[PDB]
Amino acid sequence: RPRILVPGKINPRVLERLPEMFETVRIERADAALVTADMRDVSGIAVSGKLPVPLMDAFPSLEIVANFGVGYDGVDVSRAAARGIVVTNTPDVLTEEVADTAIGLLLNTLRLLPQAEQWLRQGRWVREGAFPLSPLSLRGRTVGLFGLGRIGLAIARRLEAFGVSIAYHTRTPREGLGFTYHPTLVGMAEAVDTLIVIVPGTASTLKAVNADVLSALGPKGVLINVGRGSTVDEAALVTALQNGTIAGAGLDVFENEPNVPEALLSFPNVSLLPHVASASVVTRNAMSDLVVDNLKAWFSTGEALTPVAETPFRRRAI
Amino acid sequence: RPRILVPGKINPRVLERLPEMFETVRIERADAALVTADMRDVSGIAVSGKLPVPLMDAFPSLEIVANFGVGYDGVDVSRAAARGIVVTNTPDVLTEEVADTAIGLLLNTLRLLPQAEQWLRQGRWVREGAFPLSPLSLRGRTVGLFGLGRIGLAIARRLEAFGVSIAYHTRTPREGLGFTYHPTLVGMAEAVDTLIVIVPGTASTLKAVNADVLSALGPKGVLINVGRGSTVDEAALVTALQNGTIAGAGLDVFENEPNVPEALLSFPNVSLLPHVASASVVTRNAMSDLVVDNLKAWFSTGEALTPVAETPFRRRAI
Ligand SMILES: Nc1ncnc2c1ncn2[C@@H]1O[C@H](COP(=O)(O)OP(=O)(O)OC[C@H]2O[C@@H](O)[C@H](O)[C@@H]2O)[C@@H](O)[C@H]1OP(=O)(O)O
Ligand SMILES: Nc1ncnc2c1ncn2[C@@H]1O[C@H](COP(=O)(O)OP(=O)(O)OC[C@H]2O[C@@H](O)[C@H](O)[C@@H]2O)[C@@H](O)[C@H]1OP(=O)(O)O
Ligand SMILES: [Cl-]
Ligand SMILES: [Cl-]
Ligand SMILES: [Cl-]
Repeated sequence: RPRILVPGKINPRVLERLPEMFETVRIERADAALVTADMRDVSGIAVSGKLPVPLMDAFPSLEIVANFGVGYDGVDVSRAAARGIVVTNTPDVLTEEVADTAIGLLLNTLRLLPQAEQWLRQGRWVREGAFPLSPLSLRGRTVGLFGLGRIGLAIARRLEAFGVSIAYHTRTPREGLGFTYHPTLVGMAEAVDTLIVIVPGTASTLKAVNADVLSALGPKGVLINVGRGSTVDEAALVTALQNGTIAGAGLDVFENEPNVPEALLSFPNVSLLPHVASASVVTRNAMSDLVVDNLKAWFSTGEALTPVAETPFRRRAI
Repeated sequence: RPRILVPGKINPRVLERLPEMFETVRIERADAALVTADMRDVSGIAVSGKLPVPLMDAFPSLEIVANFGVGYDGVDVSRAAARGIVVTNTPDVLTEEVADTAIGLLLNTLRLLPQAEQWLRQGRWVREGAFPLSPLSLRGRTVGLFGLGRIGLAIARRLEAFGVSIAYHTRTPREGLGFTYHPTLVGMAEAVDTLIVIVPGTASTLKAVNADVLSALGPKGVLINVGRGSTVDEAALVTALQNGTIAGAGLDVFENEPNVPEALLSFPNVSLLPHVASASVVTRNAMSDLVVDNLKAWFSTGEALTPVAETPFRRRAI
């Protein structure tokens, strides 16, 4: 039985299923200092969140890192690729759930539904009367998708049924789609009033949503981020909201989670979520299964189910 | 200039636009006791909410009641029809908005987005970690629409794009629709796990969503009400939530607004909104305009724009 390390917290469903084929080794945090000599025969890792390189490099027989999540920016994939270590993620099983969350965050940002519920709950409806009318609406809006992969496309499909115009920006266009392609992010922003960020947390997208992009978005502009916090210049966003450069924002992700800058918490036109895009029991169970099934497919057939693009590897064993 | 009474609160856009053709007479509440002899020449009423019969019957020359809202259950239309008084409402201009709100409420109910935002705002994400996973999801659900007019149909169109099965219940079916028709409410409730109420507040629909309907809905059942509060047996709903007879509920409307029963406020699996379905500036402006435009069309051409089905009348100038 190959020995699989699980560092820090993970969904119990992963832990429950590992014993189908593996021996599990647990450490309470993703920290190289917790590794003992008895753990040097570890062949795989299952992890949610950050995998620091020194921890990854504590294991000479490491073959595979199974990442819990579609995003795998916590794993140093360049260093894993250099060591011949396959990295897997969890795409597809969460696509529709993340897309639903995106829509719910957008509607909450535009229509202030969470604030309206607080108004009611605080007893305000009875004595101060109706919750104020939301200055914004989805009606008449034009939505620009920054990124348009499996999730971006699922969001667009939902948006078509709400009667809004859809545009998108990607490095290279997609043939056979009726949505307006924009070759630049800034160009798309000028054209639209609602910008939904749904790209990976890469070097290429770092602070891509910046002062200029927000300024082009305009004074009715709404920013929704369900991608990675690093993609938005958090300082420029705060300034833009302060100045009324844009009208509102809804954020599921932040530069340095779980910390959210105090200035963002003060705005009445902002909706904030603690990275809940895939966070339902059913979808996290499917994600858990895919982490485990990837490990099982690797060790039993030598082919992972959902290796990442940087590591299209096949298992070599003596 | 015909004289139009506006009793109680209404959107200022109505009051701003009435002078295009009319003289406005205001009373601070919809109460017959505030009517003075100088007001007996009133020809029309523009009103939001309840029009008590004694107030309506204070005016011998009353020709038209222009209701602010698609719902006109606050107006006694039988008594208006018996007096030859035309009644108008505000359909169409709010259909998409109310449909968006319905979806947002459904997502918030299922995924607990407002609670998750509280968890963040209260500092829990930093201190305790991740918000707990939502036991429910929209994934794999089957939605039954109770009512399927302009708004019901707009909600269904959104839902198709979320990949869920759609069913409906109405008194008579609709030809040329791919959704499963159910001849009974209880029968639909058996077949589905998510029930969206979107019918008028009539005698026919009074307490239609009762103990039996909820029981058939089942232990994964979610009730969404964006119609009228009177349609749901509020006592049976409270009991059903207490017993775990159903899994959750989301409510925009209540039996006796703006009062909400304390028991509904205690449940962690319930989302509550203070009747905000149409409550954006842009949509309420369009509603305001339609109230006024109805009055203008009546007095200038003798034909209202959106008379209700019970009063297909044309003006006779006495
Ligand atoms: N520098 C960039 N500029 C513009 N678009 C970018 C850039 N880098 C990537 N994308 C797009 O992001 C999209 C990502 O789609 P998928 O790989 O299918 O992933 P999925 O939609 O499931 O998730 C995207 C992200 O959603 C987040 O939860 C997580 O961090 C994850 O990386 C593609 O359309 C991808 O399109 P393309 O490869 O650029 O044509
Ligand atoms: N007793 C009943 N049992 C079952 N369904 C009922 C019953 N009464 C009415 N409905 C349905 O409700 C729908 C109403 O459609 P609309 O008249 O076009 O109204 P809309 O969709 O704009 O608004 C419905 C209600 O949405 C509420 O916010 C507001 O109070 C308003 O009365 C139709 O499908 C109408 O269908 P039908 O006339 O019963 O075939
Ligand atoms: Cl989890
Ligand atoms: Cl994510
Ligand atoms: Cl209003």
